[PDB]
Amino acid sequence: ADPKFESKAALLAARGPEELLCFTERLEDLVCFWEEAASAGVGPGQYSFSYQLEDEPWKLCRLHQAPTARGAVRFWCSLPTADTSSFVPLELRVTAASGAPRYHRVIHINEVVLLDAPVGLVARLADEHVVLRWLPPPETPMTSHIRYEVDVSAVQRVEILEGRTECVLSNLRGRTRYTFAVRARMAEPSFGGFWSAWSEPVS
Amino acid sequence: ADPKFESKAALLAARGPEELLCFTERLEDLVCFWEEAASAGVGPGQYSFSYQLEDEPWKLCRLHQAPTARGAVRFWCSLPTADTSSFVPLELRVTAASGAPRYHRVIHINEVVLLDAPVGLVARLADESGHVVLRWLPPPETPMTSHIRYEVDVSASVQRVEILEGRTECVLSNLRGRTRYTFAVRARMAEPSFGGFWSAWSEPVSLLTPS
Amino acid sequence: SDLGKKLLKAARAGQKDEVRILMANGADVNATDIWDATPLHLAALIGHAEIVAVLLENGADVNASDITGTTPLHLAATMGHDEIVLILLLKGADVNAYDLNGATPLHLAARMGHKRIVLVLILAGADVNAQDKFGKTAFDISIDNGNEDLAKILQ
Amino acid sequence: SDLGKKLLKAARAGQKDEVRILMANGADVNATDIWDATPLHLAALIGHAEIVAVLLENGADVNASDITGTTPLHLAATMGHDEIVLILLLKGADVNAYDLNGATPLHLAARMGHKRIVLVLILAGADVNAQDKFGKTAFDISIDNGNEDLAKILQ
Ligand code: NA
Repeated sequence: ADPKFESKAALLAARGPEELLCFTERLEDLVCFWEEAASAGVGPGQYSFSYQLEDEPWKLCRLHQAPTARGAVRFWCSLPTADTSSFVPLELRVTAASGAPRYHRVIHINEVVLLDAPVGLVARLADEHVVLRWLPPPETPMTSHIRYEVDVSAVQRVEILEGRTECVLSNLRGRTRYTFAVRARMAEPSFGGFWSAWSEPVS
Repeated sequence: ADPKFESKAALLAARGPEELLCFTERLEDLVCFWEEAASAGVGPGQYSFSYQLEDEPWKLCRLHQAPTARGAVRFWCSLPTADTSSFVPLELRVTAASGAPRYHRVIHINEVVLLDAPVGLVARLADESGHVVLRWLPPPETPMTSHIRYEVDVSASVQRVEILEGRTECVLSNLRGRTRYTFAVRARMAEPSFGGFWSAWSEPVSLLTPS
Repeated sequence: SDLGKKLLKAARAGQKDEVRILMANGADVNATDIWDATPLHLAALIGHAEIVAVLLENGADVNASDITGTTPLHLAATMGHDEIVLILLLKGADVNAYDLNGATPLHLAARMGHKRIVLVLILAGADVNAQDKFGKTAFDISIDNGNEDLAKILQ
Repeated sequence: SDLGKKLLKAARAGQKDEVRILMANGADVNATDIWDATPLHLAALIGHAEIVAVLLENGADVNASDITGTTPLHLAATMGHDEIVLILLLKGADVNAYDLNGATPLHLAARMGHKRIVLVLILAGADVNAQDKFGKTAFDISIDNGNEDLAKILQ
């Protein structure tokens, strides 16, 4: 559950470097993190994560220092479930131990959903073409409201209507094995977020 | 092709008013046009259409004045086939007889393609209850079908589904039941170098679901 | 006051109509939270341009600073809100106001790679040479992030 | 010259490398076509920001006018090129230059509904009151096109 968060944290880090990034997986949790260079005297006790939700007083969240593969230092904080109410604004603040600013943001729990990668991707060739079938991401609610996207490598990327977990690829260049992968996102009305990681590729 | 150009000209005029709009149909032609209010002393001889392509000198194209259904005056010019080369930049300029500017643009023939409407739209009740299967043909006399993207519209309000390029059929997920639905599909050029605008809608068809 | 706190909550939530109601009821347009952030601080961070215009029309301090020294121009610059940067600039924001790290909105915009905000700030009168507490200029931050397009502008 | 025509042709095509090569070969950065449009005119019309920056640093006239009186700031304003408007302004473009129709870049931007560009021009020092040959101000164009957001700024 932490090796996947490791992959999830590295996923968002590529899109928004130098930012504070938050995401939820089950709509009851929230994990915020950021990445910076290692400093000699600075650890998790040199920054202060504070959040304020609804009219409850400003609460403090515990920061955790962990290294990344790219050499940077990742600081992350996991907000408790009791404070994760999905549809109200949540103010976040990261203040340096000197009093200086670092990050300040307002997010909505529902607007920052990062699902798991889909599993059990199976490709079988029926004459026409290849039909792809897969399972939804594990431990993810509201399957009927999950949008998918398939990737073909030789590249082609096809969108899948929410709810559907299978597709047929019409025209292809030849009977050679193509590499397929699928990723999932949260659809609508109020929900939104980021593309999940790719599934285990198949040929 | 001239009754269709009228419908095509009125089509694009709604999307991009107050500018000069160009489009090609078979990638060998080019027709540019714009619409403005009628002025007492102004005709096609009070404007000057000039284009420059590749390293050929600036050439003059003949303008034609024609009225529209909405009351405005449409000026259009059809570039000759010899000067319509698909993959190089084409500078366009419309200058008033006084010397004042009107339009100035750089376009690519391949990036501005307006296809015909799809034909033979058939709506069939899918064997799995609740679904509707739509089938259609590509626009007539149009090459390279594999690079044509489609889009389907459902009418009760509206619902609009995107269709991957090449595919000429789709399965509709949700239906309300005993209501009659109206379906229509339109096509445009997708990738890699080609592009343009959405064509007109196909001839609509209606289907009734059985709850 | 009770109304002052509800004005901050309404600006954070991006509720345009509620802000107008609370203003007419006599709420302090510069009501501060525990961090001394005004409702203009939160509207700039959220990126609501209508509410920013309303608060400014009712006498909000465009150069208000919080505990950290962050002005509403810093927040609009970092989050990438091009219109609110321009609106605050026309209202009379200080392009060269710095926070506790000595960073002007030109520094924060340069870190996030917001090229147009960087160009807007220079046009408004930002000091390109100005350095933060660490001694790095806006030019020095672009070189560290590999933004060659940004670095050429700050020369 | 031989190179001068190839420089205009290269700028229209958006070929950054060829522009730098032709510059090193001694091409006139202000080489004009039949309409007296420089390569900076064409890079602004295309919306290529990399080439515009190259031409400006190589001695291109930022205030060059063609037969129609159109400056490159006019072209960036009409086509909606936010970055090139800022670059040309910092290079020293005349915000209040008009073409043969008497239209300033504030007029052209307001006609196309480019709200963000309009705020940039006002900050740079555009004359909102200025009228064209028809006698219409930048505000007068917004009311005719129903852009109430645009009109309130030009009030
Ligand atoms: Na716009």
